[PDB]
Amino acid sequence: EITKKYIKDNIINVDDNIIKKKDIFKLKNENNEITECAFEYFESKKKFDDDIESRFFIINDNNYNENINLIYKDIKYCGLNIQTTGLEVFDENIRLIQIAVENYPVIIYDMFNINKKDILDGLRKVLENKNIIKIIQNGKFDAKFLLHNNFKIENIFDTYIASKLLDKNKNMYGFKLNNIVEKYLNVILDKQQQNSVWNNSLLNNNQLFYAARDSSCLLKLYKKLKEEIKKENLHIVNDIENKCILPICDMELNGIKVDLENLQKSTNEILNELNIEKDNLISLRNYRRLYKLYSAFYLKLPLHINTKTNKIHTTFNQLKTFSGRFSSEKPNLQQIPRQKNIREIFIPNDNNIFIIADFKQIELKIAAEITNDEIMLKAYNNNIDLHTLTASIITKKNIPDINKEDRHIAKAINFGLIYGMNYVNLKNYANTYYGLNMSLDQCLYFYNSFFEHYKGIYKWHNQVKQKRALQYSTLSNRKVIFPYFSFTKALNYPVQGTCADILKLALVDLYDNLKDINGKIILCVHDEIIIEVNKKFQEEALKILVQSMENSASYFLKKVKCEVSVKIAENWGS
Ligand SMILES: [Cl-]
Ligand SMILES: [Cl-]
Ligand SMILES: [Cl-]
Ligand SMILES: [Cl-]
Ligand code: NA
Repeated sequence: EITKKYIKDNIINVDDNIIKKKDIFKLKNENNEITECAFEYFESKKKFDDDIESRFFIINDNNYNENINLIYKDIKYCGLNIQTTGLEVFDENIRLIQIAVENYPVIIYDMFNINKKDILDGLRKVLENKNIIKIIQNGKFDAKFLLHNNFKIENIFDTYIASKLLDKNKNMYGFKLNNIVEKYLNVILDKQQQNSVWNNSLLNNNQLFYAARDSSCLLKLYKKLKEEIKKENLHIVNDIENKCILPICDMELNGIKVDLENLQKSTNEILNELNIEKDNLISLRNYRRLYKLYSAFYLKLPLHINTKTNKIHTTFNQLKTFSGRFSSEKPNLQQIPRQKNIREIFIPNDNNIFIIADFKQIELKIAAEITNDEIMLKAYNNNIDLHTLTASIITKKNIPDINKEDRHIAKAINFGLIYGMNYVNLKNYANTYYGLNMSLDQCLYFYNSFFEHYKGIYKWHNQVKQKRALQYSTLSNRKVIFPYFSFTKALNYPVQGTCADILKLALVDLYDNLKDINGKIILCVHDEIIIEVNKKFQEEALKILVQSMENSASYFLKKVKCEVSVKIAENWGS
């Protein structure tokens, strides 16, 4: 009776708390004359104890009023959300699309009851329009869905990113829509409706008020978060991370293909090697090595292979690391052995080839930039290697008299001392990881000599030891707050954090430059980016990738020049 009162709009009345109203809304047609059009919208009887827009339009085949698309005129921003039937974008569907516009009830597109393309025309224009901001909670999740369903979208403000950056890695939890709204608005949403059934072709009135309020609330969060971002000078990083959403969606939708031939083959190889070692039993070495490399990889990897496409679609995390670097899970691309024997199982698609680029010594160059160390900066500008430079200082030799053994000792000194080791730790570090046999009298000479010449590094280290601060920033002003002071983590953070800024910005510029040649971004790990392109744009994509990374480094570094090592390859092991 009341339960089916609005079945023509595909709505179930679960508690008699929904009325259909019809009123005259003032609009402007493209001819700049005010067309007052009457619209049917829904509203609750029991009013909500807050100020969020809880009314909503619903769009379907039987009530579509084309004049609805006139609310989208001369708008600069709008809240955007979707409701899905599940988490996996390949196995699920978009149930709803909600667009909240300032002062108007939310426009809800009933996707399960729309079969005319002309209805979604006004929608696609808003999504594509680079001049309208779309405010989103979890933009990766929602953009990933829209992209996979042939929706184009540009210009995004993720409230999750703003909230995560404002927290400065002080918390792991508290970044769901419900928590954010309770903190910045003191409103509690009916989160119970997450577990409701979105698969049916009917929705109840409670599901639709949640869909409206969880989209309009974005309009108020944007105003508060936009402001806090500015008061914390986080606009540069927040802008880079928002633009980096689309590249990351690219990397997850594209996935990376696997060559099941060499996978099965190599699997049998390691299996037989394990059997042989078991019979002979060298013991610990070959047995533990082959056992771990077998079970912790050759057996787990097949589980993530898409059965139909032979592709792996990892999950890239944008803001879940301390430094700000990317991380991945299911699978964890940095847990794959860095060996050519194993990495050659990942191949491009048919008629395509990989282009792989890395930075040489970006971390050490960043340290020289932020410390204004003159000897290091002058040496890099003369294209003198930093390990040769340190070898020159330690041995007092001229570059023509420096042998490979000198540069090896210099590598240990540089990586050990720049990041805050003392001479006693340097000895253990050197003998352990480099195979040297230095004495404490030598390492104390290295320590005193290193900081006697690298006066920028010494001033850097000394001031950090003195202030014992808990707040640190990067060159993008990505901020973090330590629970307690740690010398080595304070030195490492600005360096590693700045790498994250440079790589992420490189993916933004790269994602734009690759449209001409329909290039695909595949993966970013450590200091390395991988793209896939058709072989005819091989030589052209090489230049784009290098130029993108170099332009990014140029954005942040003014006194030192990065160096990109690029190579075309058919497999990841090359
Ligand atoms: Cl959420
Ligand atoms: Cl600041
Ligand atoms: Cl911003
Ligand atoms: Cl570099
Ligand atoms: Na969302």
